[PDB]
Amino acid sequence: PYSSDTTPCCFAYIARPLPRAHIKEYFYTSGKCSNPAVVFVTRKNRQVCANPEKKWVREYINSLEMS
Amino acid sequence: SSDTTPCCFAYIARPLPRAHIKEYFYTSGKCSNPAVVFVTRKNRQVCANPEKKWVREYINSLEMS
Ligand SMILES: O=C(O)C1=C[C@H](O)[C@@H](OS(=O)(=O)O)[C@H](O[C@H]2[C@H](O)[C@@H](NS(=O)(=O)O)[C@@H](O)O[C@@H]2CO)O1
Repeated sequence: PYSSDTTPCCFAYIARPLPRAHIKEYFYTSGKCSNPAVVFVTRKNRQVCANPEKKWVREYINSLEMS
Repeated sequence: SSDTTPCCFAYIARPLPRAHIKEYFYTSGKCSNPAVVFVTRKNRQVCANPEKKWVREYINSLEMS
């Protein structure tokens, strides 16, 4: 069983690092999705898909978990 | 694009009340499961199976405007 409401998934990854200071939150997309992914929420409240295997992505996450 | 896309992994079991649905759309073909999304006046996005009869009827209804 699972939510019958839509769930966000990512089908593309932002090619380069987003400005760290423009990011306030992050979350991993559901494991139900075909692609693993990190979604960064910017201070303008935009949601950007990123590759969790990328070094900058992991560092941003580590940083965010400290703030 | 690197923006998120809504996908469906389960279909609502029973027919939603027709009265509170304002529109509908089909989830992206990129999603693994085919699906119709009914958007309620409270903006909930409910997943439904396109093959279901009530689903097709609701769609036809929304198409007749
Ligand atoms: O973040 C949440 O509070 C959250 C609530 C809902 O239970 C789920 O939202 S969803 O139906 O839109 O996906 C989701 O819960 C879980 C996911 O189910 C997990 N994915 S799974 O494939 O292992 O099931 C994963 O993404 O973690 C979240 C939060 O614990 O999100």
